Amino acid sequence: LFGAIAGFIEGGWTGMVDGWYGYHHQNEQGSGYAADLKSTQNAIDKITNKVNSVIEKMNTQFTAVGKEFNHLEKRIENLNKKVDDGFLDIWTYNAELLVLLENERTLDYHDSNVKNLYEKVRNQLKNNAKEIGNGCFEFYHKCDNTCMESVKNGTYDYPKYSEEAKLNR
Amino acid sequence: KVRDQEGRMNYYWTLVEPGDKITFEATGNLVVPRYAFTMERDSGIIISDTPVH
Repeated sequence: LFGAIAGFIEGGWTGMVDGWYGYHHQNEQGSGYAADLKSTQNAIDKITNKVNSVIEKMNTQFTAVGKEFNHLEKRIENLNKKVDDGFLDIWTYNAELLVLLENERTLDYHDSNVKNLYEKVRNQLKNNAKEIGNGCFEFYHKCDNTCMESVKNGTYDYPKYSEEAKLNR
Repeated sequence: KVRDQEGRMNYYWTLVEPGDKITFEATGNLVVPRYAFTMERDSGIIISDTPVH
């Protein structure tokens, strides 16, 4: 558990309907939401591969389960019943445990994605921004939509705004 | 007495391979075949009341 979903980020955004993770920006030009495309696409691909791995690993051949025995073959009938009951119990156990473990893994993966996005933004902004605490960064320098697109993409220019941020800090 | 019968009738079956022959001999008490079934094996028997569509 990486401590972001229900951690320093206290809740989800219902207004963000276009992706799993992302950003909410507030500048003079206006507020808005925008999902991070790279992380969301990677997560979708990986989860799709997980679901496909679960599904297309449970292929079997043609089998007839029911067999019928007369009253002088009660032992063979009981043996058949034991075989079917054992297989049933084993497969029920496997299915339940698989779902239970993979659900934890998926939730932890989403926590890790949110945490990694937050840390990536933090490590590019450096001291040009102040960490409020709710997963939010307040800029020391006024910066427009080009700035926000750069920080979303991963191409933020620290030296371009370093001198401006030093005065306001 | 079941089905108003005091005697019985045992039913037997066998499979005859290609090029093989089945021979019947009897002084009595024989219920002879009249129709035989040519079959090529191979997928189960399901007991259900469900209609077939």
